[PDB]
Amino acid sequence: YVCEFLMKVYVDPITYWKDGYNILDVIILIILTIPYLLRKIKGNHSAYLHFADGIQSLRILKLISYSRGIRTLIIAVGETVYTVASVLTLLFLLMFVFAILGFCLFGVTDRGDLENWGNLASAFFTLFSLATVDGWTDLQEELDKRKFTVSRAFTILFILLASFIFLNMFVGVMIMHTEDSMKKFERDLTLERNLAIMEEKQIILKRQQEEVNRLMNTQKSG
Amino acid sequence: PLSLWAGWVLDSSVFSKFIISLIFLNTFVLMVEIELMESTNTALWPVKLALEVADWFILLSFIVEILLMWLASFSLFWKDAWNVFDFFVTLLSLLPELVVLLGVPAHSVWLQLLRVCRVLRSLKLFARFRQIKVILLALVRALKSMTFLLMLLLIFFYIFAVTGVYFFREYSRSTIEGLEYNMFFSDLLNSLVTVFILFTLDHWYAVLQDIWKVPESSRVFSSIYVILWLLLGSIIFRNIIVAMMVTNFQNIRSELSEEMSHLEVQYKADMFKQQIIQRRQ
Amino acid sequence: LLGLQQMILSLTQSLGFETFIFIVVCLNTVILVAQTFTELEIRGEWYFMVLDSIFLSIYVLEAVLKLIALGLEYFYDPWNNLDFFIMVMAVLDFVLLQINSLSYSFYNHSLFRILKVFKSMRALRAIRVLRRLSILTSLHEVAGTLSGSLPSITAILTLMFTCLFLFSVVLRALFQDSDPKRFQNIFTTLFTLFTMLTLDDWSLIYIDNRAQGAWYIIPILMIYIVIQYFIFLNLVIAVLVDNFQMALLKG
Amino acid sequence: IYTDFQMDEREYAMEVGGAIYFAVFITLGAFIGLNLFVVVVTTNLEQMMK
Repeated sequence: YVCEFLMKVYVDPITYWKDGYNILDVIILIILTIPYLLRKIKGNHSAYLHFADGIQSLRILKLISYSRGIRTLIIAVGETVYTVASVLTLLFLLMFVFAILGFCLFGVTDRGDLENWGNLASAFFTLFSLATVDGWTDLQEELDKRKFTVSRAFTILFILLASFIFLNMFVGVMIMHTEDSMKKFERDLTLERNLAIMEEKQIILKRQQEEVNRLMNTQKSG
Repeated sequence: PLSLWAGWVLDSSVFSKFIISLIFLNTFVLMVEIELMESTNTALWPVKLALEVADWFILLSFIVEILLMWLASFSLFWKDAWNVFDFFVTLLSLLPELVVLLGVPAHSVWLQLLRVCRVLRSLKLFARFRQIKVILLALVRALKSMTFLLMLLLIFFYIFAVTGVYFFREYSRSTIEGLEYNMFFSDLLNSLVTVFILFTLDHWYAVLQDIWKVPESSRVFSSIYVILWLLLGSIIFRNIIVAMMVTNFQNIRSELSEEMSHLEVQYKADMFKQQIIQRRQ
Repeated sequence: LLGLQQMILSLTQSLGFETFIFIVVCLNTVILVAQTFTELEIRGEWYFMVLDSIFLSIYVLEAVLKLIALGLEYFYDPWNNLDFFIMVMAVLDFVLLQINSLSYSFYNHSLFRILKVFKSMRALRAIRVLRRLSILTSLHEVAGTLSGSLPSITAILTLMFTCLFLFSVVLRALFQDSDPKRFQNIFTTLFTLFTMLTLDDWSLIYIDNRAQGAWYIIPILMIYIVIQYFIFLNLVIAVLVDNFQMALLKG
Repeated sequence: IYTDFQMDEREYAMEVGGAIYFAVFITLGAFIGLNLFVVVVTTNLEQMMK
């Protein structure tokens, strides 16, 4: 790996600063080399071990950095990064809105419901659970006993907004982004095949014209 | 005779009706016998043994069926299409008679696997409809198109599972007496099982609350890692597979559209050439 | 009562059917949605089955008027066939209540629940015969485009049924003498297969099977779960997406 | 809920009937709802793509 970074320490980093896969692999090399340099021979102040299998998995990711077919699939799906970032930001804003709403509805009163709509991190995790399908039943049994009858209505409104909107907008966005990405690629491939076909036909026509002209010239000179 | 007899018995509708009737009679009878093998109904005991020996008779019918299959190309049929899979399944279904005649099945019998295999062949050799056939062709051509997505799925599974083995290493390897999900993160195969569970996204809230019994180390790396893994893997792979199958349907219909388009322009050209022929006469 | 009576029946059927059927079935659904309402039946239980029986009498009047009506063509409407079965079972339960005496169990028996869901089906037919006016065209078009791809979804659900039956058979075969108290019979086996198909505590199945001595059943179950889940849901999703998509490509 | 209505008459009772009616209704309605959601999403998104 040190030898590979020595190959990638060339002037080619003028192309390893704007590209796709290339910045990914050199940054992977950096975040590989630094930690085990401070882990295998550590001698330092640090807490504990949580990045041995992680570092080896980054090395496995560097293994999978090959296979140009996966590179073409990555190219075909890499224009959805902005879209998934935008939907992730929308999810984060909605999560923040209902985070402050849940804290002010069940955590501010301080008559129970602690570490569910109480502390901010646990509140965020419970909202992420409730925006999915998991854990809604037990949370519902937990919240209805805190003298809040409208809490059930608020939670079912939150589910029917967040879960459906997030899941179905995501699947539709990716379905048609992938469809429109592959449509132009297939059309370009068929255009290239058609261009090759007409070039071959033109070559055949030129060869036939040359043969006819040669036969006519030999008939005239004969 | 021989191959001519196979052609005649496949041509005759009475033989086909008899064999399909026997097939669905066997499938209906098969589940009944496992319900009761006791003295609850003494009068129904010999007739239930008669139903089981009718199943043995259907195995004899499979024997004479492969006898009819010998009337076919014989040695050439040993390497063929899914018909050779049907032949192998019928051999595996005639095996239990041999393993109860000489094997004394007080052991790992595995008759259940061969039974469900012959039911699988029976549920597929049921004169499948064309509506089933077109969707089966679409499914097999789609999984033919599924060339690199499953590889990326298994490699993301591999890297994230082998990463998450030693991330909640303080969970299974914890001396807390009261815990019930400790075996989830214990072994590497158990890690594969639990990250597949996270991929299916069932009781992730209950799982995380059961990992909340770990001493809370300010949740700075581990909880965000598992949450990001489950959400990213689930949504990305679900979206990518529904997108690929939608694109498969799109290109199937596009090929259909171009094909009746070509058929229509061919028909129009044929009509024009028919008018030309009529004028030339 | 020949063809002349049939033509008179057609004209007066138009007029009287419209007026009387609409008003009495509106009142029938009013009293029936007042009936279910499992708080107001205690504010009642003496004015509820009285009006229920009165409007069941009106419904067997509808059946009688349809019986003397055009006849064979009346049986050519599947909704009318459903109404005929509804009225057959309604006169059956009415004479069962009328004769009394009897020798079987009563006083809110299971047969009483059978008659109650029969009354629910009658309420559904009342609801379906009040929507002759203004179903609204937008949801008409939405449901018509929804019902376009019927053979595809029927084939997919048939494949689901075959796969679920095969998985239930192989699991019950592999669950013999393996604490089968949850799935001791065919109904419980198919219901547990439904639970695995619907993401309901199959991780709980894994954790309470780890407490047992069998471990390879967890790989068998999970590979079956993932293949059937992915294949079936993706097939249905894509099929309905394209089903509305060619309608999207039109006007 | 499945354990809530469990053990009606411990073999079939209405433990079969109500459960199977409600379960097939649930699975049909859930599939129909999830489909109709994603298809309305892609239908209105095709308006964006135009």
